[PDB]
Amino acid sequence: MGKDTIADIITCIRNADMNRKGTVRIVSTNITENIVKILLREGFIENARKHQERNKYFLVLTLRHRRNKKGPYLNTFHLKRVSRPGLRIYSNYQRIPRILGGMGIAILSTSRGIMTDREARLEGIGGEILCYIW
Amino acid sequence: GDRIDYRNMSLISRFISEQGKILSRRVNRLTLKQQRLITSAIKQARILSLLPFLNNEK
Amino acid sequence: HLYKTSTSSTRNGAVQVKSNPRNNLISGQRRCGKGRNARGIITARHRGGGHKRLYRKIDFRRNEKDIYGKIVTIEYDPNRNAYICLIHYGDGEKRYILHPRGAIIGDTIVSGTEVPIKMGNALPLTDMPLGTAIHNIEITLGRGGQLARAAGAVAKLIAKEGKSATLKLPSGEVRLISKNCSATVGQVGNVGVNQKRLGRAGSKRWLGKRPVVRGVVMNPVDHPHGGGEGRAPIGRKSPTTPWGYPALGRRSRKRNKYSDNFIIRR
Amino acid sequence: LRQYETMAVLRPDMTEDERLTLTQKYEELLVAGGAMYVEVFNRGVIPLAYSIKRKNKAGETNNYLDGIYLLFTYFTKPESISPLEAALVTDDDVIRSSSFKIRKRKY
Amino acid sequence: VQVVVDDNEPEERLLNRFRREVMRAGVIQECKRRRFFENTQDVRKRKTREAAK
Amino acid sequence: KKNSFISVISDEKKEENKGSVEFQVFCFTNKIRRLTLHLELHKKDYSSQRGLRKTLGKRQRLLAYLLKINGVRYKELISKLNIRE
RNA sequence: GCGGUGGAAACUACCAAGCUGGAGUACGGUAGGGGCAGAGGGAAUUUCCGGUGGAGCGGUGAAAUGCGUAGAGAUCGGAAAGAACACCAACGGCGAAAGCACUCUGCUGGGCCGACACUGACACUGAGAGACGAAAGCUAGGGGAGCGAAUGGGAUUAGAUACCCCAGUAGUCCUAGCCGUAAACGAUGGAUACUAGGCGCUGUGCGUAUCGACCCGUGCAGUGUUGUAGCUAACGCGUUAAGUAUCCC
Repeated sequence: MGKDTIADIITCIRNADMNRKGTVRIVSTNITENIVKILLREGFIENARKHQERNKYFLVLTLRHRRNKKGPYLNTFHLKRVSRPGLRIYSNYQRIPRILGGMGIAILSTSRGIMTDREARLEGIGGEILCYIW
Repeated sequence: GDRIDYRNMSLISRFISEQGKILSRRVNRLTLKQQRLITSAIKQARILSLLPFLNNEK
Repeated sequence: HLYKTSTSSTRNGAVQVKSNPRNNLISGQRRCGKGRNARGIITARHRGGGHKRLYRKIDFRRNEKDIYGKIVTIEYDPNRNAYICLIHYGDGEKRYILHPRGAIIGDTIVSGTEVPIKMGNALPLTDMPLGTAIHNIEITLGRGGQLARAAGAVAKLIAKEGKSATLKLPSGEVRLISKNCSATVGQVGNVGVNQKRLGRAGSKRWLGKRPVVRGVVMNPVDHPHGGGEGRAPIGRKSPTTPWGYPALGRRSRKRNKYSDNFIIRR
Repeated sequence: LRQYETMAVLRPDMTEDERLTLTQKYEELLVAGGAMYVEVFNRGVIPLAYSIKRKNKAGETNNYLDGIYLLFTYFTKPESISPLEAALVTDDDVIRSSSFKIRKRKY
Repeated sequence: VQVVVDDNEPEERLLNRFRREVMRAGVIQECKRRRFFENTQDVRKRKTREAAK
Repeated sequence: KKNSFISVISDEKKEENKGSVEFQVFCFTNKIRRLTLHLELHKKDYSSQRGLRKTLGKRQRLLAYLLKINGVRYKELISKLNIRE
């Protein structure tokens, strides 16, 4: 099926950090490769590379965990989509969300490219809010 | 090892106990794949009266 | 109805809906009865009139033997309701025979000893496995009587019986008749054909027989019972002439007595 | 055409030579239409568990105790399978005529 | 469905205990009463489920 | 059987194998016209009705797909198999 | 907020040309009470007839109604008929649900695996709508062994127009049409992607040549688990979750 490939990556990373795994393999698409790029520039993951299973192109996604405790603290506590297919959210320059007061950011696809919460405010542009990471 | 062959009276009479009732899972040592296929060979061999339905022990 | 070709039922509109026949005939008829319930001196047993009759036809015993057939088309005959077709033996003997069930397309149809059992023609019971479906048995070795009413004409058997006697008549219980007899081996005549309802008489009842109901209608002479303001002394023996409707029982013999056995009476 | 094996549950009335003539009447039925035969296995006179068709519209003192069993492994047309079992049951012999579909090739 | 007394010798011993294992009152107490139709496939298979493991 | 599956792939023209919107529909129409002729004799059947509504529903998705690509291969198809429209 | 103009173009959408993991199909095999139709097989029950033979049988917590010396039951031989079909049956299997099991033939549906070959997203869900519906019940025509609403007796009881006993009609069975309801219950709608593990089915690959009952994998469907995290009011569920998410009713 795959109704939204932008929504299954959010589910594949969220369930992977809860049961502490090293590498996850998600589907290869240009828009999803743009989300993993602005994830490592802020520092939410290690790095991203290209891979291939059986004629199908997949993307390597290595996660990062903190120090050892009873249950080691995770990088991303919650991952959720705002612009769900069938409920498309659109915002301007003033309606841009302030996630956690500056600690967490919200990644949005703008007209100039792919900007974050701080990057879209400095350019003076808005668009479709994909998801919010914290 | 013949499961489909109903014409072998000497082999299938070892499967059937002293009674005309068909064997259980504990005896003969056969799985559910070998079963049902052998019971269909017994049910067929019974109409030909090689193996009786209600076999009298004596 | 439970089978194909459901019986047509005239919807409401004006009590009932009569009709007006129109067909043709091709020989195979003498004149049939045309004098109404009489005797030449005394009518006897009232109830019986109305025109619309005639057309008799024959063919019952069937003396032919190992001869193939080919049922041409179907056909209906007055009085008895169960078709009669017209068949067509291999040679070319114009007959009728009681229309079995699945045919019309000719089929097999054949009589004589040692023939394909199904619904052909005559076939001596002497050569019959069980006989779960016969047709019209005969009291003797030459006649063609008994249940001739193809429709519902049933009479099972008892597999294989000796002494040359079996047959399992319907409401007539079971009896013993010669085994050296033969039948159509059909035991079919359509049940839905008689399942239909008359309607409201007039142009469906009288056209076959006079009123079937009489009633007390008083008059101690006109009928053994009667009289009174309106009510009738029913139950107090009121049958037309010493009859006795409360069962009683009849048919008494000693030598040529009934050879039927079992005969349950609830 | 398909491979068939009809086992005629032969009634103890017909003898050894009378079963072999029915195998020759079998040849004039199928081979005379673009078919063939393999072989015949005669099991012998083996007694019944229950006396079937002891008497069906016959005399009171008659019991069918014994019985012979034989399977005809052949090759015939799929349309000539129904009038085959009907041509067998019409005779005063044979209790049951059951047709089987075989996938295994018998030598 | 009978019993074996195929052994010879003029012995007076019963040997009716040999068939009282397979046949017994078991095949007659499972029968001869009234069938439940649905509770025979439900209740009789529910008690054998918990007694298995 | 195998005769009805080998004739459908060689009669109509399209350079590919069984994977074609032209070969798949005549394979389904051959399964519908023989199943409706089965329902004339076996009118007492209930389980073969769900297999008739499935194959009719699978054909309606393939015929609606051919209307979206080009109307040249669609008009030459529906007139050869003799269906409505 | 609406409209218009000049731009930006990632995403959604439109158009064109594709790709393939979706879905579908073909090739070759496997299992199954899937369904419909037509046959045929065995035990038993009931009934009819005859033989033998005796006064009891049947039934209950006790009894009685009932069947018995115009002689049952029991027993043996034969016939007729209807229904369901032991064992195998299994924590089994198949089906959308309901539901479906003795054997055989004829027509027919779905699911799954495997080297692959091909299309190419042709997808998912889905108000209305259409179709299927355990049993009971209804219409017409058949059939009717047993069971058994009703109903009739015996008994129990303070009373029982119940439970229990002896009988017994509709019905239960078949064809056709109709009614469409059930703790129609896993009471957890369908479809897809992810998330610790330990034991039980069916296909297929492989394992000194498979020397063996078997050993090591890899798929479908299916139980239980002191089942973990998590979820839950709790009970409990637990990758066939009421776990984490998406699509739609």
